[PDB]
This record gives sequence, C-alpha cells and structure tokens, in this order.
Amino acid sequence: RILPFLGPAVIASIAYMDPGNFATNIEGGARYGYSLLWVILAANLMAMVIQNLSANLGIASGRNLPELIRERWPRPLVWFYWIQAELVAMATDLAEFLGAALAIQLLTGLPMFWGAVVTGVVTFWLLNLQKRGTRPLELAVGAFVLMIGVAYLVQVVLARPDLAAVGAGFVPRLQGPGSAYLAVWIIGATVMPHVIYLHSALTQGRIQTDTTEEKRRLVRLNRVDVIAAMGLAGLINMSMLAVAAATFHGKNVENAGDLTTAYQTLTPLLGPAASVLFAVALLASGLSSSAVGTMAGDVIMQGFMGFHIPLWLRRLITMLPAFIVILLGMDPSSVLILSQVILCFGVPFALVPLLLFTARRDVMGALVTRRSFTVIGWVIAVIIIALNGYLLWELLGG
Repeated sequence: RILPFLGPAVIASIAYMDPGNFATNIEGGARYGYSLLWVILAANLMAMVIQNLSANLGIASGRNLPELIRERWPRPLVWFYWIQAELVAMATDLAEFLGAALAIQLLTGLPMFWGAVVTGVVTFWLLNLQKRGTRPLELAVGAFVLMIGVAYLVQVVLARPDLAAVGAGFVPRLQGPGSAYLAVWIIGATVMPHVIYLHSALTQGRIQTDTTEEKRRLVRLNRVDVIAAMGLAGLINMSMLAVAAATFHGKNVENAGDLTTAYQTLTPLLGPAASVLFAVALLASGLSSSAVGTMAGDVIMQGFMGFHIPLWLRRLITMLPAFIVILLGMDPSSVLILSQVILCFGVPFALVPLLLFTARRDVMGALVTRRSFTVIGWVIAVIIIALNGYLLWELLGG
C-alpha cells in the first residue's frame, strides 16, 4: 500500500552487494582507482531494470518466473531450469558462504572451518524467519543492508576520496587491458539469476488484488521500491570501489583482490576500525545473500517442480561446497572463477524467460511491459549475455 515491495526489492538488492561484489570492487579501486565507477553505475542501472521486470512479472501475472516457466514450457526444459538454477543458487551461495566465513576469521581468527560452521547455523536461522511469513526475513536483510551502507559511508569519509578523481572516474573510458577486463567483469557478473526468480516470487500475490487497475497501481509502487533498493546497492558498490581506490591505488598493494589481504592492508593505511567495519560489512553481506540465496533455491524448485525439500536440508547441501573448499584449501582463483562461470551461465536463462513473459498479454494482461521498454531490456540483456560469453570464453578457453 505505502511501500509494499521494498522488502522484496531489498531482498533482491543484497545479492548485488554480496561478498562477490566486495572482492571485485576492492580490486577495482585498488588497481585502477576510480576509473571504473561508471561501470558500477551502468551495471547497477541495468540490474535495476532487470529486477524491476521480475518484480513486475509477479505483480501483473500473480506467478513467479519459475512458475510461468513450469506451466508454459515443456518439462524437459523446466527440469533443466530447476537444475540450472539450483547450481546457480549453489555456486552463488558458495562465494557468499565463504565470504561470510572469511569475515568471521578476520574478526576472531578462527580457522575457516569453524567460521563456516558459524555461517551455517546462523544462515539457517535466517530462513526460519521464512518458514512463517516472509516480512521477518525482509527486515533481517533490511537491517543487514543498513549495516552494509553505514559501514561503507563511514569508510568513504575515512578514505577521504578525491571527488575530482571520483568524478573523473564517472567519465566512460578505460586505459588498456585489466582495467577493460575488470569493467567487463562488473558488467557481466552483476545480474544475479537466483534473485531474478525470487524477486517475482516475493511480489506474486503479495497484495491481493482482483482488478487490472489496482495492479498497475502496484507496478508504479514497486518501481520506486526497486530503484530505491537497487540504487542503494549501486552506491554501496561505488563506495567499496572508492574506498579501495582511496587507499590502495598507489600503495604497492598487490593481491588486493582477496579480502583477507585488503582487511590487513587497511589497518596500517586507514586504521583498525576501517578493517573491522569492512569485515562486519563483509560478514553481514555474506550472511544475508547466503540466506536469500537459500530462499531463492527454495522458490526455484517449488516453482519449477512443485515439491519442496526442508530448508535445513537445502541449507546443508549448499553448505557442503564451502566446507569442501575449506577442507581442501584452494585459492579463490579456482573458487571465485568456477562459481561465476555458473552465474554467467545462468544469467541468460534468467533474462530470456523474463523479457518474454513480461511481453505477453496472456501473462501480464493490460500490464504488458511497454514495447519501448521491452526493447531496452533486450539490449541490456544482449550486452550482458555477450560479455558473459566473453568471460565464459576467456576462462574455459577457445
């Protein structure tokens, strides 16, 4: 009624400031300063449009994106969509689980194993907020997102960034490879597929309506909510870029990508509090997006398949890759890479059904996405798919 879809929007935004974005934005600032801010902005406004379509999809149609895929498309393709999404929600949760567990290690020093054990029970409880209703989880991530922003505003004011150099960083341009490659990373690996499905689910039948006029009133309300929540995610990501830029650019800081070193190098540069507020930000970022990713996986199979496995069981499965990595002891290289391959793999599968169904009257009724805007969504999906193919190309090889 007032802000009906902020919750759904905030649950969707947290995936766009997950630990994955922390490492990317940190390395972005550390290596090339502010010269990539325009990429974070452009990437965020693109996702802002995407998540707005998924939200509108659930509002107008009263069915989440996996639901419409289940009833409209053959079950061979649906079963693959369930498996595809499950791997995407699982690969995504991995970088969020490990990032959360890493944050605990930075705060207490416990081995990554127990840090992951802490991440499990806590991330589990965050989904018993989901068993009954959903508002409680929406405040949970809301309060978490709130502690991600204040953590990086106070870091920005500490990093003392050169607004002239921050503004110059918003001019679309780059200088050679690496900078260009990392920009392609931000464009390609920003849209989170698992949240494209979930967002429509948190909006379906959220406000019971029985007309076509009352629905479009929700579409206009939801639009402000998505832009507000997604816009927030951008500024935060821009903050993570500027802080790293305002601290590591010309400081001989190498290997700044991984967070276990940025946390360390922050103490002698900014201060010990800059490191703590960075670790808690990472912690809150990992717990939330992991819990959201777990709820995403729940509505994913519920919508694609119908049947529903216990959340604790689902929590346990997605929790195994993390411990496998910890008990193994590999570098984020093979981890951060292999996982983002699956996300880049699942981006197209999330946007193609979204742009199509949102352009059908048998799904949307009189709330079909304006043709002029359906186009803008496809050109957005094309370059993201294109740049996902390039990334996917560059790692796999060819």
